[PDB]
Amino acid sequence: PVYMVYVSQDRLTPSAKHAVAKAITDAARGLTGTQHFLAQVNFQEQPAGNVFLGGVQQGGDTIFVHGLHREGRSADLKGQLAQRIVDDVSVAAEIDRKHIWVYFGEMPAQQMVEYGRFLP
Amino acid sequence: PVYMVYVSQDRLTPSAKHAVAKAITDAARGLTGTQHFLAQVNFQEQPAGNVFLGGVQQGGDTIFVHGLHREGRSADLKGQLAQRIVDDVSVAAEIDRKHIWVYFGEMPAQQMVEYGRFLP
Amino acid sequence: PVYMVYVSQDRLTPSAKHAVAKAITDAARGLTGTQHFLAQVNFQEQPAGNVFLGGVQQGGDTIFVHGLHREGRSADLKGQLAQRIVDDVSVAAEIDRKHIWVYFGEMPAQQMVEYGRFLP
Repeated sequence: PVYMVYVSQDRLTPSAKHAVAKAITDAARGLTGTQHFLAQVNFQEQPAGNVFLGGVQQGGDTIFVHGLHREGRSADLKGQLAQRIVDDVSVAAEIDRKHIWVYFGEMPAQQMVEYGRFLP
Repeated sequence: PVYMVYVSQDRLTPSAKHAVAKAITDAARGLTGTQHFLAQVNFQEQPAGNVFLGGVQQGGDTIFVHGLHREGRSADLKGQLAQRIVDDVSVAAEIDRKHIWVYFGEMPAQQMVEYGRFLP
Repeated sequence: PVYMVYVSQDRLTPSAKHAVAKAITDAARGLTGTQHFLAQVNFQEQPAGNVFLGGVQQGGDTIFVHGLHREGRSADLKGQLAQRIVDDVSVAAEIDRKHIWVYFGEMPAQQMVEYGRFLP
């Protein structure tokens, strides 16, 4: 899987980025068994002020996680994984859970390529 | 919902970003009744020249809106909402509608978390 | 279609970006018939160090291609296109295939607008 993590520039220090990536990676392995080396966390930084909520410009605290998964997991597992990411990213980033959004999209494994190989 | 808005750096001034975010937020609530605070507009700026169309490098005028939605709306409502975003973003950014692309993706509410809470 | 191409800043020279964009555009048309002008390649650059794999911070070599397509192609064509993108991006960027990830998402044409008009 690939987790696109949308954050404001400099909101996360290198060690906070590492903590967040580890927290997402460990969530994605503890619950599903997805091996460590399969989890990509890709931080997309933008200047603070580029996020609007209800048309109101935000500071730099919002985090949006868009997880891109292969189809086939149960709704229970996906809901548990999403909640685990909220909780563990909240801790690793020192950010209130209310600032964290997490969406999971899914695709057939047959149209997903990782490390230049098709997914099982 | 989350609207990822892919624009060139400095193509939108702070007031143009606010107008675009308002136009997208107002389209969404005016057609589905999603509360204001539920609409995130997330601007992703890149240097001009990073967009290619048919392999031809573009200037800074392209706008691509990727809307990430809960499943369950009718094809008619989604089409109306996409068309409204084209029109109102065209006005708010004073940019030809031919430069505006809008795709909607959908996911089960059960794998979507906003403000650290699951969606209905 | 829109291909979002996530790369590290300055990993691709302007001529390498053009080559990658051409390679993706040519894959898309040569396999499906998608007309030249219909293919948008949108490069999203981030500082090297913003990609983590298995929690390990990466250099600037990863490439992730997120293709956004209209529904309706066969699984065979989609897999052929993804494999073709891996191969031709590998050459055009002179980058090991093992650094290239390619995911395809699909949506109904009825909720996709290109050049300010709805898709067939």
